[PDB]
Amino acid sequence: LGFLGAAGSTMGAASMTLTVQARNLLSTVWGIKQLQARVLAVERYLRDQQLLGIWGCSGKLICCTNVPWNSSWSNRNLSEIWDNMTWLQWDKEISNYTQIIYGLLEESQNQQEKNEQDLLALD
Amino acid sequence: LGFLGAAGSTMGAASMTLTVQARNLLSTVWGIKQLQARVLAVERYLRDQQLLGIWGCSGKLICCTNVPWNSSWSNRNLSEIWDNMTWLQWDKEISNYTQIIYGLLEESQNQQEKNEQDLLALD
Amino acid sequence: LGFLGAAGSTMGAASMTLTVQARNLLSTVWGIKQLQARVLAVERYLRDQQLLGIWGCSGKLICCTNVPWNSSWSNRNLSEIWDNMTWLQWDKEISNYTQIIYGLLEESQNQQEKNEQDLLALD
Amino acid sequence: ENLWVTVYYGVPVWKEAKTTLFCASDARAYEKEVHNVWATHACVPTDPSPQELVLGNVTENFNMWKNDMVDQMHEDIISLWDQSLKPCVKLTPLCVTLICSDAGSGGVEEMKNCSFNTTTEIRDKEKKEYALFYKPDIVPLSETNNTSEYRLINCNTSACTQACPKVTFEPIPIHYCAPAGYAILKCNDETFNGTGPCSNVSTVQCTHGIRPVVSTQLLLNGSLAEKEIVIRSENLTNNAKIIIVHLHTPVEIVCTRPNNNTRKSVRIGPGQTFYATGDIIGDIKQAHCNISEEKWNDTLQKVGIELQKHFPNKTIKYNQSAGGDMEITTHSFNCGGEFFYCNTSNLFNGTYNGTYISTNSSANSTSTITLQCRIKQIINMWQGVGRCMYAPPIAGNITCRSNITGLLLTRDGGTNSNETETFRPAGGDMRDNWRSELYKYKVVKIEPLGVAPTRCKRRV
Amino acid sequence: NTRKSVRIGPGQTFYATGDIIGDIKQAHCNISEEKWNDTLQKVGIELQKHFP
Amino acid sequence: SGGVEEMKNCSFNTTTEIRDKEKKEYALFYKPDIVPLSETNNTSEYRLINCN
Ligand SMILES: *[C@@H]1O[C@H](CO)[C@@H](O[C@@H]2O[C@H](CO)[C@@H](O[C@@H]3O[C@H](CO[C@H]4O[C@H](CO)[C@@H](O)[C@H](O)[C@@H]4O)[C@@H](O)[C@H](O[C@H]4O[C@H](CO)[C@@H](O)[C@H](O)[C@@H]4O)[C@@H]3O)[C@H](O)[C@H]2NC(C)=O)[C@H](O)[C@H]1NC(C)=O
Ligand SMILES: *[C@@H]1O[C@H](CO)[C@@H](O[C@@H]2O[C@H](CO)[C@@H](O)[C@H](O)[C@H]2NC(C)=O)[C@H](O)[C@H]1NC(C)=O
Ligand SMILES: *[C@@H]1O[C@H](CO)[C@@H](O[C@@H]2O[C@H](CO)[C@@H](O)[C@H](O)[C@H]2NC(C)=O)[C@H](O)[C@H]1NC(C)=O
Ligand SMILES: *[C@@H]1O[C@H](CO)[C@@H](O[C@@H]2O[C@H](CO)[C@@H](O)[C@H](O)[C@H]2NC(C)=O)[C@H](O)[C@H]1NC(C)=O
Ligand SMILES: *[C@@H]1O[C@H](CO)[C@@H](O)[C@H](O)[C@H]1NC(C)=O
Ligand SMILES: *[C@@H]1O[C@H](CO)[C@@H](O)[C@H](O)[C@H]1NC(C)=O
Ligand SMILES: *[C@@H]1O[C@H](CO)[C@@H](O)[C@H](O)[C@H]1NC(C)=O
Ligand SMILES: *[C@@H]1O[C@H](CO)[C@@H](O)[C@H](O)[C@H]1NC(C)=O
Ligand SMILES: *[C@@H]1O[C@H](CO)[C@@H](O)[C@H](O)[C@H]1NC(C)=O
Ligand SMILES: *[C@@H]1O[C@H](CO)[C@@H](O)[C@H](O)[C@H]1NC(C)=O
Ligand SMILES: *[C@@H]1O[C@H](CO)[C@@H](O)[C@H](O)[C@H]1NC(C)=O
Ligand SMILES: *[C@@H]1O[C@H](CO)[C@@H](O)[C@H](O)[C@H]1NC(C)=O
Ligand SMILES: *[C@@H]1O[C@H](CO)[C@@H](O)[C@H](O)[C@H]1NC(C)=O
Ligand SMILES: *[C@@H]1O[C@H](CO)[C@@H](O)[C@H](O)[C@H]1NC(C)=O
Repeated sequence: LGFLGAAGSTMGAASMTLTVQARNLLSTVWGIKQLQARVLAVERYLRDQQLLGIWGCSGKLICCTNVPWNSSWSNRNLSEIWDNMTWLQWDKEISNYTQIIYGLLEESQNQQEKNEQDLLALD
Repeated sequence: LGFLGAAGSTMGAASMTLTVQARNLLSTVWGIKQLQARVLAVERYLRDQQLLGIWGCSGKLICCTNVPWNSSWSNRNLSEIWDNMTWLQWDKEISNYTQIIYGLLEESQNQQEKNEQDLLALD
Repeated sequence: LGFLGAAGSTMGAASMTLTVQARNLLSTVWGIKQLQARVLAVERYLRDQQLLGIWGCSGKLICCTNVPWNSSWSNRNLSEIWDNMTWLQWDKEISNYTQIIYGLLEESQNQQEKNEQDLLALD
Repeated sequence: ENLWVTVYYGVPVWKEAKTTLFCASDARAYEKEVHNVWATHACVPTDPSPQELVLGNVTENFNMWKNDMVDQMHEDIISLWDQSLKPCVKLTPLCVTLICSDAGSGGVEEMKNCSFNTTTEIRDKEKKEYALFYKPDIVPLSETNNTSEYRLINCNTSACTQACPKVTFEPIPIHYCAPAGYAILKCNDETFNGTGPCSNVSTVQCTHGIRPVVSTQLLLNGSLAEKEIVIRSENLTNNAKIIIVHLHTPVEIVCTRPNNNTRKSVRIGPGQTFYATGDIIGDIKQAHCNISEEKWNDTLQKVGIELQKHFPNKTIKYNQSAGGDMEITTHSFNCGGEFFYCNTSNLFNGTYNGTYISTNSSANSTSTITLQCRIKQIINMWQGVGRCMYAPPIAGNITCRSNITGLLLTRDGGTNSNETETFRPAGGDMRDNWRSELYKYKVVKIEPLGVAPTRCKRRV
Repeated sequence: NTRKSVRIGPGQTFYATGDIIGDIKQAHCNISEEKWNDTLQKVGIELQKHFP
Repeated sequence: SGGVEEMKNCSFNTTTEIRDKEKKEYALFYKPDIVPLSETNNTSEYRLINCN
């Protein structure tokens, strides 16, 4: 199994197949197009890894955080979200507020790590 | 806060805007300059991540090490240097004194890694 | 020491010089040749870092795993390897048996990954 | 009971986007010492195992009249054509007044002799040379009825560039691949009318082999259909949109020629030598194309029985192309480096009124359709931005035992109280060929980061 | 008048001036007087800050 | 028309689309574009200013 193996399946079934999806990220006139495509592939991989590495989730497929979830973003219960939707529509009504999600996660990571530095310097 | 949102603030105020400043290190006559700019931005960010990962601090915004601070570099206390001067003056003071700090960090990291290797091979 | 400072030296001095040999992996018609060399250099380093990242050794210069070492690959004593050899003929000895090593490391990290995955949601 | 944000790496979501694309040739074209006008060495070799994955329960919207891969293919082929003529002989000294007579004794009614003068190794002296030029390449500049003076046709607009006589125009297949971080959605529905939803979407990195053949009407070598004859069109209400007919079974076609002597090497400067047609040995016959009768008849009858779905209570007719110059109204292709332009009145002479007429005669296979047709040498394709090519001739006889796949029709402007809507053939822009090959594919961008609320909370 | 089109070489076109219709008049450029004068005087009063 | 005083007529011969034949054409070039070729005292063998 390779890319997008549960692209139309339910949301809860997608969590058990994440190990096989994020695998292939690096593997005249037809030289310049190849060079531009290679450069944008490197840029895409580095952007995704850097954005995963800011908020303390480097090298992990599933990462839990410590920011509360506001009810003004979804206003829907957990059961129908995790057993009814595909990822496509859920991305469609989160894409209006993903920037606020990213900013809150970044600030929560910085506060947590400053608390860790103060706790380590207490000793 | 913007890209350089705290450039004249103190150390205690500028240590909280790290996460909204590190986010923006990656994001025909005039169709080759853009390509050169893409490649040099990628090289700069990868050089920074290379320099951070060598002394064992990958994916950390603030890094606590075990290198003792020689007094000849600063000759100053801590409260006034964290609540009085900005990052630019302190960088201008320490800009002569950086390569020996980087070498000390590299030596201490390799010593710590060999010590941890010996301790884990003892078991 | 300098670049390639202990290439002919024994195994004991080779572990004290890993932190300097990772420095130099980064540092018209000829313009496209220069961009081709630069992009292949950055891509080779990025594939190397990703390959370190697959089997759970990202950032660390010396990484211990739990793959059992089959004796048919080497058939040599431990102190014979680490006190009477340089890296070169060791590489010529092991280089036939590299893909089995890489696959075993990858599957061991996959095993530890699903252990972490079903340990996170069992408390 | 509380909700916390959790990031996920590996979320399968898509965005519609455009990106630059690869070229993936095979190893079999990698070994030849000649370089064709496309690329063999420049394209990356492909793995001999196409990784195809089918999605579970997705339904995706598709369009093909607003696509980006078609425009990228068009720009790639235009740039390859304009790049494979840079280190070639520029025939700017071939603009002299030509003195032409009949083609020796026993005139051939195809060629003129057209002897000119040219510059030798000294700039001062001139020498008399003779050639053989085809009739469409020769235009009588005149102020009176002086029939002894003629000139070449491309010394009026631009260009005058000769093709390099070591490249080939053979259409080897090229694959398109998306870069890493992208994918291609491919629709496997057999009854795909061109636009709308599809329910068997598969995700593919590298597309199947595309042969970049050039043809105005009457599509040559290509991928067949799956089940039946399929009609593709943009609206089927106005008559300005070219309707593409895709066939299920192929019809054999051959096109041959009488003899020529050889390339006659004529030198026009320092190291610049062009190869015009020399003598002709043997007799003179007409170049032609041959198609089997009954295969063409029941193929057009199958197009008739399937084409009546959009026009239920009307009969359909065919006639010739609706006028213009010879370069548009005629079936044009290339074989072995020689460019054929052919009159297609004998193929589109018929009608269907709703009564299927089956045929059962195994001894009636001798009947064939012939097409009496001509050959140019000065080429002005892509209706502009072409860099007008002079294809050098080929010595021996040439045979083009081809295959046929599709038809490019159009509808005549109808009249009131009509039940006899006619369909003509038309050529036009060259986007229709690669649009009729790339109907399946759509390029798409994956976004592997997602956020979701759950009961998990990070430890402090 | 026009771009008269001379043809040179195998397909090169050179555009030149053809006839002239109407009379011949001179090509001028107009500046307002008092706006120029008081802008020049403002440059003058801002230029005496350096030279005493 | 005998009263232009800034543009000359400057008739010449030129190469047509056939490089064997030449034809007689005319223009109207501006006066600073043109310098006299001083092979004689005749003020009629003018030339373009970029030709050297
Ligand atoms: C649609 O699909 C068909 C099917 O492939 C294509 O038809 C092929 O067209 C190519 C050219 O476009 C043909 O290739 C030519 O074949 C000639 C005859 O080959 C016979 O003789 C040789 C020995 O001389 C045998 O080895 C061979 O097996 C055959 O028995 C050759 O004479 C040609 O060679 C010329 O080119 C080469 C390369 O530059 C030169 O080195 C030679 O000196 C010579 O000048 C050439 O190889 C091919 O035969 C056709 N296939 C068939 C089955 O007939 C159509 O082109 C394709 N497209 C269209 C638009 O119809
Ligand atoms: C085209 O004209 C040329 C001359 O203008 C012909 O070449 C002549 O061929 C005869 C053969 O009987 C020779 O005797 C002459 O010496 C040739 N004249 C030359 C080379 O200047 C040529 O044959 C004509 N083309 C054809 C197809 O007949
Ligand atoms: C030079 O090219 C022009 C087109 O740009 C020719 O003009 C027409 O050419 C067609 C094709 O032969 C003729 O049918 C028309 O009669 C031409 N004239 C017009 C007004 O459309 C032109 O003929 C070419 N020059 C010469 C000398 O033939
Ligand atoms: C090329 O020609 C121009 C045009 O005559 C020359 O320019 C004149 O040179 C003479 C001699 O030095 C001067 O007295 C004139 O003032 C120049 N200008 C004009 C408008 O006549 C020029 O010298 C020539 N040679 C070069 C450029 O090497
Ligand atoms: C149809 O979608 C559902 C999603 O709830 C999935 O469980 C099912 O397997 C899909 N059907 C097929 C045939 O895959
Ligand atoms: C071509 O060049 C020759 C060179 O001697 C000359 O005699 C002849 O008149 C020229 N023109 C034609 C039309 O042959
Ligand atoms: C989808 O296409 C694949 C291609 O092999 C085929 O096997 C499968 O049966 C198709 N499914 C449907 C529902 O058409
Ligand atoms: C083209 O199609 C659209 C909708 O499919 C329709 O509204 C429009 O009238 C059509 N064009 C013509 C000329 O009928
Ligand atoms: C085809 O077009 C010609 C053009 O005038 C017309 O006369 C004729 O009726 C049309 N139909 C047929 C079947 O020839
Ligand atoms: C094609 O053939 C028909 C009849 O055979 C003839 O009337 C016509 O002039 C020919 N040429 C074109 C360009 O249609
Ligand atoms: C078309 O076919 C008919 C009969 O098959 C024949 O009489 C006629 O000459 C053909 N050509 C045209 C142009 O009608
Ligand atoms: C024309 O070429 C084909 C190539 O297969 C050959 O079979 C045929 O005999 C040739 N024609 C003649 C008259 O030799
Ligand atoms: C065209 O049809 C013939 C007849 O089956 C077939 O052998 C040939 O392979 C087809 N052409 C191509 C390019 O596949
Ligand atoms: C220009 O060419 C024509 C004809 O070729 C000739 O009569 C004339 O003398 C030439 N020179 C000038 C200065 O007009």
